[PDB]
Amino acid sequence: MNTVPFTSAPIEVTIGIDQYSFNVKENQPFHGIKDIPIGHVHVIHFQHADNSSMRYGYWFDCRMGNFYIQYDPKDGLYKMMEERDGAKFENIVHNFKERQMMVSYPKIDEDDTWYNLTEFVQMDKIRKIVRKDENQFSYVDSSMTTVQENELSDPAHSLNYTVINFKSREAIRPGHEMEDFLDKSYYLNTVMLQGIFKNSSNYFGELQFAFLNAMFFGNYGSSLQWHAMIELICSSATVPKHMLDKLDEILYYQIKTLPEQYSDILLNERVWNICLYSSFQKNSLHNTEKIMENKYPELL
Amino acid sequence: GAMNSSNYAELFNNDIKLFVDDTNVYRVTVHKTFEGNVATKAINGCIFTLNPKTGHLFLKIIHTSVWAGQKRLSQLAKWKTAEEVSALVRSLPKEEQPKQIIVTRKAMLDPLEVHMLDFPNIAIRPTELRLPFSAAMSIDKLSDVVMKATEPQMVLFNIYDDWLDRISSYTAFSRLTLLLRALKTNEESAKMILLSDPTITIKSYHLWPSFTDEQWITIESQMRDLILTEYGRKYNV
Ligand SMILES: Cc1cccc(N2CCCNCC2)n1
Repeated sequence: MNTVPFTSAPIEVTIGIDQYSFNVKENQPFHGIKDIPIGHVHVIHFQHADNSSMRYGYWFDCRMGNFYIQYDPKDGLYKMMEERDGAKFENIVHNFKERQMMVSYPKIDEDDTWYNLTEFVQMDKIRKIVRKDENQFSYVDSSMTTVQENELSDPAHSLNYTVINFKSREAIRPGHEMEDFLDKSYYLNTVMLQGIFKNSSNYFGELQFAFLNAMFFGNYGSSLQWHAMIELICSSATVPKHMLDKLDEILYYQIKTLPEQYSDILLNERVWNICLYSSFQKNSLHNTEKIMENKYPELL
Repeated sequence: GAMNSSNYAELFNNDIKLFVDDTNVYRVTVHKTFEGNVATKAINGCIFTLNPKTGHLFLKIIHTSVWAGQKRLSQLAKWKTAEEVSALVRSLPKEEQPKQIIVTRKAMLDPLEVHMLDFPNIAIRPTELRLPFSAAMSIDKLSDVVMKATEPQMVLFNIYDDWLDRISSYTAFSRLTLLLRALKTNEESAKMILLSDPTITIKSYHLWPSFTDEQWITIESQMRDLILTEYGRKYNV
């Protein structure tokens, strides 16, 4: 188990760790988060008590270094940093763990939620979507736009998700115009899976990363990306059986984890009714369909 | 965006544009089978592609052989339309390619858009207008060339005959749509009107009678009456 220590907490903020969050009062004696499970990526995220505008946060993996949060009063935000001096970090953290100034990553043991939402998410791929290569962790917030959103403005602060566009030459082979548009199996399997993503795991990892950035930050283009990658699969007549099975698991937990009060902005009526009821894979997402119909029958 | 009564004059500017209508692409007669079931038998069709500014009509003829062995034909018909429109564009010299194409039915937007991906500078637009181009198979010579066709065929027409020598495209278009609206609401009457006077003939190279200016005015008023009436006869007013 690992630790993300803090210099202090000078402004009042709600801190998120993965699917967990707690309130910290201005200048409360808070020095960080402990017992973080190794083996997973994580996101530690922030909503200031004053300005609910701009959720922000950092994707990180504790195997890739020692990582602390120090509030920056010039830029006004909680900043993730790396401590290269391991000895210094092990000592400072033991100090705070002794004074018991840290909250415990509050994982229940029956609970595989985080793993199920992050199964295929790897830090190395996040860092290619979120280009800032001097840091081993990745900053995301609510207002960051996507590489596809900029075609339609700052490229350094973008989410470089894989561009999916159903009415594009990439997606549509000359001569199979109707065939490839009604049945995107060509686009899914050859263009994307074989060509761009290489395997289903990288594809699923991007899809999962995109949901989580949608959910935790309300990043709108990330939800666009999440719905697009579902739809590509659902609109393809030919999908490896194992991908269909895994996607049903993947989405099932995403829908399970979604805040009930956020479904109206984060869930696209069209894509879901199409996926669950019109598409080739309308019969292939049993767990996803069962939870969607019992939790959100309104949308459908 | 959508074409409607407010941007109506844009049809007649100097940007090349074509209307596409697909309502007559897939045509069936519905009949009873010997066992007492129903089957469709397809008949030849056409795509009605039309430059409203010049009156040039690119009547692509859709021979029933194209539906042989195909499923979901109403859907294929929209992709077949889009295939043919696109081949038409590709065959025109650049300086003749439309800058826009306006489809009279919104279902044609995505099929055409996909087929036109090679022409990103060509806007594919819907319209809010309820235009009557379906009635184009009520024009006898058009109906004729379609029914006689034995293979796919493109036939070129000027749907305005020689009107533009004397009237503007705006006015040509309004006359044409008044004729087609009449043909659509009550074909028998509309046709009786156009040919009542056997001395007013259709030149072999035209589709409509050679009326004088004063005879067109009379005709146009009779088509108007027809349309108002058939609206009363329909809604009892
Ligand atoms: C809370 C934490 C843990 C470990 C190191 C670290 N720091 C901050 C102290 C000043 N800069 C050196 C690095 N900060």
